[PDB]
Amino acid sequence: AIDEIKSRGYLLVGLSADFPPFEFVDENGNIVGFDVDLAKEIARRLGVELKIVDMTFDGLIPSLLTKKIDVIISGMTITEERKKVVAFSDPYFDAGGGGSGEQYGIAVRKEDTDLLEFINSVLREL
Ligand SMILES: NC(=[NH2+])NCCC[C@H](N)C(=O)O
Repeated sequence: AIDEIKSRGYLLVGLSADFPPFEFVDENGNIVGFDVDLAKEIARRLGVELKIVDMTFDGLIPSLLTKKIDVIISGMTITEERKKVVAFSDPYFDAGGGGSGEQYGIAVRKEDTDLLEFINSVLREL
């Protein structure tokens, strides 16, 4: 990291802009959606600018591991398989209601505990 992000002055958020209404490319060519608005809010509250890094969906977790992005906010279902490799925020979208079915989370490298705690605070505030 959080201190490193604040020092850099920007948050790099990975997603795959092919999943409306969460992320998509609009009639103007800009990446927009629910997850973009959320990325912006987290950046705003960290005091930093946002850079969205668009990539193919399968590329996200490898990008997060190699530190090309700080977080994934890309309609990503919290799963036990993915918890082997990354940490998730608390869910921010409940596809099925009453916490059933797919719950979307923000993926963070397991080492970045500070950043995950902060993201969880933002989510509760929202
Ligand atoms: N931006 C995207 N293409 N997201 C696809 C998400 C599909 C499903 N929720 C998953 O986590 O695999």
